[PDB]
Amino acid sequence: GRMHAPGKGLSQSALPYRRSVPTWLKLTSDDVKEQIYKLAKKGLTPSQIGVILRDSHGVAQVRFVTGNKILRILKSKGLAPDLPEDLYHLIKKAVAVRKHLERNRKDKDAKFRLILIESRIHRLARYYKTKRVLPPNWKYESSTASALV
Amino acid sequence: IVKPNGEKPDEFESGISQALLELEMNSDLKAQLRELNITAAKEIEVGGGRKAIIIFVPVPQLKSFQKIQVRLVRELEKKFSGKHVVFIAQRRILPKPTRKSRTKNKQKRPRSRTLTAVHDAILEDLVFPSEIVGKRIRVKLDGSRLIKVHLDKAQQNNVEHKVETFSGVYKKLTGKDVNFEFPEFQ
Amino acid sequence: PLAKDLLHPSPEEEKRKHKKKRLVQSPNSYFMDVKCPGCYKITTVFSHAQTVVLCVGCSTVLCQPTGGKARLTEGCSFRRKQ
Amino acid sequence: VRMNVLADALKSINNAEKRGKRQVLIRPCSKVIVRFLTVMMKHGYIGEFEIIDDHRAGKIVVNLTGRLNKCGVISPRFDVQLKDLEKWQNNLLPSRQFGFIVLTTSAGIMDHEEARRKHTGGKILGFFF
Amino acid sequence: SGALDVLQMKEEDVLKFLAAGTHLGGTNLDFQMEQYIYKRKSDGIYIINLKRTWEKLLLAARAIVAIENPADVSVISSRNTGQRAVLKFAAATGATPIAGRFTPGTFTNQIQAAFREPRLLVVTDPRADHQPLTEASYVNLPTIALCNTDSPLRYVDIAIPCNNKGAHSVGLMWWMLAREVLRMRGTISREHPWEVMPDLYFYRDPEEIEKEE
Amino acid sequence: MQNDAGEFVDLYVPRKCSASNRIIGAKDHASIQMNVAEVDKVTGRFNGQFKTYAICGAIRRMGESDDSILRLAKADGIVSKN
RNA sequence: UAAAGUUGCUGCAGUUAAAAAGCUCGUAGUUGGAUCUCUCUCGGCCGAAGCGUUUACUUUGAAAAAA
Repeated sequence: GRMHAPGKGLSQSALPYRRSVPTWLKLTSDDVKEQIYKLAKKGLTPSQIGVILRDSHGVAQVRFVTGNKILRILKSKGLAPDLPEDLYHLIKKAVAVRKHLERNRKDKDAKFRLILIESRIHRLARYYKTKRVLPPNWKYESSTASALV
Repeated sequence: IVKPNGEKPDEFESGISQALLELEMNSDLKAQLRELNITAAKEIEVGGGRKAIIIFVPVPQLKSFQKIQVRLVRELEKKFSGKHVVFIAQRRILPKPTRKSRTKNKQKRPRSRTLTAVHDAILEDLVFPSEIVGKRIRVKLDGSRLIKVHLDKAQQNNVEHKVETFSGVYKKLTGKDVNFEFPEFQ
Repeated sequence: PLAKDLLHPSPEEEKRKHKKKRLVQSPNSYFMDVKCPGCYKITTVFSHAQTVVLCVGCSTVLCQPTGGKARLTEGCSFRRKQ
Repeated sequence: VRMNVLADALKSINNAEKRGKRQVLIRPCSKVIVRFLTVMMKHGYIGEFEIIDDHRAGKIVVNLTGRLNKCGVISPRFDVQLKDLEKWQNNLLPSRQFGFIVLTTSAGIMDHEEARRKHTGGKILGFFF
Repeated sequence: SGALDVLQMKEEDVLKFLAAGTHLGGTNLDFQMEQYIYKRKSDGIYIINLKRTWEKLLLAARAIVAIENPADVSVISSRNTGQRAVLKFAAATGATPIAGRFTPGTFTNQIQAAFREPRLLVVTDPRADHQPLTEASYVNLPTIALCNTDSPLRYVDIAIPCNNKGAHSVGLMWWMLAREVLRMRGTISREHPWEVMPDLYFYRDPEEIEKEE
Repeated sequence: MQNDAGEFVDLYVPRKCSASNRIIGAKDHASIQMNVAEVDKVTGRFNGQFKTYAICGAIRRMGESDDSILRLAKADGIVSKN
């Protein structure tokens, strides 16, 4: 079930059994890598890059075409953000909640949701620090949550 | 013109290379076999009066070979009468590291060089045009396993004869019984 | 029941089931080539697209994102592949 | 969450056997699950089974002969010694005439009788009778 | 049937099935009877696969024939629709009929008036003949039932998928079961049509009789 | 059922359910022993021989006795394939 | 002390008999999904050589007062 909710949903992607590049896909691995570089230059996260490649250009899974993952490709060339996408989005949501709570001190549900979001941020930060993706001194602070981004 | 991996060319290996050296010129792929180099070639009996020929291609060129192998194979089967020709890559299996070891490999064994990954890649190269759409392993009462492979339904009647040689080649290379079928459901 | 053959289910039963609950899971989605009167080149559209795919050859949208399958535009012919 | 997938497999087999079904779908598959099933099959308790390969973690369809009274797991996997093996088969097996305790030892996964023959203790996985 | 051509289902049987409405089930489907239907119509009526009906009818005929003493087979019908069809059947095959109310204790109370010990049990409707079906679970009594799409299959060993609602269908099913039992036994032949007409087994409400005279 | 000398010491050998291969107890009064008459190949008449199926009371209670007998007959050549 | 499966690791109980915290987060703690098959010691079977990749486990072998 959900980490911070009582729900238990089954929604997710179902990858096909085949791992081969599709028949319709004529793009070479280098072509897809250049497309990924251009999309990242446009200012998109790996999730958005994969979504756009799947929707318009058409790739079942870029890992099957290029042999690498989107974040791995971006790091290989070097375009990845300092902090990972999920952690950045969690911090952005926390900043938005705190900004709302400044003018909505009566909102006792936003405070509860902010506690949940901060807990998720702390768990993710601990995991990423374990994997050396974050500095061992990296810390999430309310005074610096927006100030760092 | 071959570059044998074992440093020991054979008569049939040299013969296969000579047939390739020909194709290269009198053909439609002068712009192909040029670098498309092989490393070894074996001829094994698959059962009954038929046999088969397995061409061992180096890994980094396989894709290039796979671009034209279907065109190449069709000619070699012509050049060798009733003998099927199969391209599999020279994938090497590093032994599983043990606590009792030697200076076998100081670094971590890559997953591509494990036995299971190499065997699966061998099974995938054994059937290049037809794809693997499903795999099953039936563990029989005697503890003996049997691999059943589902192939593409569109290439059914063109490769159904290639059965009984794919199984033979797989049993020669990996030592596992395998069957190939084409289920009704896509 | 009590003797249902789980190794070889019918294709109708497999399609009826949830995509993740099948014997071997497969997506319900697909890719299509769409022909537009205002263009001629092939553009591949995912059936469940989340972005507004645009026609390169004109100023018309190709499909609109929906909760599920994308809403293909009128006059553009979609052909599913594979 | 899901821990010790062998417990899930054995519980699924036990439940399907109690209901009188002829086949059971075990998922996920695992090396320990397959070894336990092989040990159970060599004694005629479970019969044939087939591993469905999906590219993430296989499933197993197990044909069921109605010879199984109970297949269970022992959690945590206590490290049992040979001298302490007998006590275990007093606690888990119906009689001394039938029923097996499955151990995982340095020589592989096998029943208590084969562990005694090979002169090796190990860690108790489960039992079936 | 056993895939024998001699025991295969003939044209006239199919025509009688279609005339009587035997292929038409109800709007509800029991999950135990799902293997006997073919498709659900646009109006929600389930079509009963007539081939499966023939196979189950022949299996029931074999089960009845195996009972050496013909009287040891007991045929029950509490609904009026199957009363006369039962009474004819018992006369045609030698079975013992219970048409009307089944008094509880018939099978399990040794000290009783109509205490019988049948070796086989045949009923018209498991929903309407639930008392003999439940009682057969006390005396090791195997059961044969004429089951609709929504008929429960508890204590039913041979379920014959048929329309057991309409009088024409019930009468035809009982008549065909009697005919097949006779043909299997040896009496009457399968080469010439049976002299007994299916309408003999049909239930006739008093309104139709008052119309006839 | 046999001692070291190989003598059968059991009072009797109980029937096993034809479907579940489970022992039918001495007091399972809901269990049945169906006899299905065999039929000549050319005349379709009773040969005098039959085939017997023992069904336990639990399977009868669950309503799966009909499918059980049908499966046994199908696998036994009495009910035609499909 | 056993009886006491009335201290329950084996092996109890928690709807109504005694009992699940009002609810959620959260640290230590506990538990954590598939997956990897130039060592053989000197005179063309003969003394030397150790992070031989640590562990747990398990099976040997020594060393373990008598009463």
